[PDB]
Amino acid sequence: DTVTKKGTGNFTAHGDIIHKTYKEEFPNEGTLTAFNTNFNPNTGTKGALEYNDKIDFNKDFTITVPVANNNQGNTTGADGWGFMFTQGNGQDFLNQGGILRDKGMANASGFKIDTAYNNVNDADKTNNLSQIGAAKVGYGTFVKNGADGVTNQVGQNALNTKDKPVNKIIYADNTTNHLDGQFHGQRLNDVVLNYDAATSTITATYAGKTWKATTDDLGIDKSQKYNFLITSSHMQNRYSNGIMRTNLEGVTITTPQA
Ligand SMILES: [Ca+2]
Repeated sequence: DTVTKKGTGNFTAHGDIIHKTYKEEFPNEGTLTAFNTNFNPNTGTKGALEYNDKIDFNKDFTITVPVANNNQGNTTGADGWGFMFTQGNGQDFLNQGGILRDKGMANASGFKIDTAYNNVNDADKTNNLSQIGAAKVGYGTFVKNGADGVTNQVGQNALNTKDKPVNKIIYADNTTNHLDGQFHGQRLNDVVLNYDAATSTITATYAGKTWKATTDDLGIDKSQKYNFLITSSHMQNRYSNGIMRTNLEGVTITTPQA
């Protein structure tokens, strides 16, 4: 027996979050939740949706987040998506930062869809990223912030892909054929974080690619309850819209009942 809560009213907003419909671009969707709309190239912008219930890493879970990326090159667009687990909260994230850059909240960890060429970790041509500038190309990976806040790449590269680089994600294209069957990252697509307590492993699925990390890789203490944040950010000194969207009705947190 499992239970599923959906986003809708089970998330609290922190920082640069608005909820509105996009009837021209997403006519089948209802109210979408948008990060980074509050343009300011002085400061950049960030936001986090904090799940109102705790995550228990002694029990299985599956978290599904529909995301739609900015149709924007990796030097001008948003940093990406940080699916963070932390004993800290959204307020801390606004004050200390997240998992999408080189430094954020101490001990925060989780899965990132990195959609920006901005940091030394982005520099890894073998594993992560070799197309820079106009390319709507990024990469996925688990990351852990250390005790010092520094973000490290952890866990496995993508399983059984032939892509080069192995962690590559083409996070957007200009397609008008949204229901091609091909992956179109600017449309809504599920990120699935499956956690198997028996193997202490989170599997992340996005764009038909799979990553895994253990709780040990993420520095997660299974005895402690964690908060779950969906985060995005857009750098200072980026003159673009870096708008990153989710459908909070499509956000599902499934756990065993006990
Ligand atoms: Ca990056």
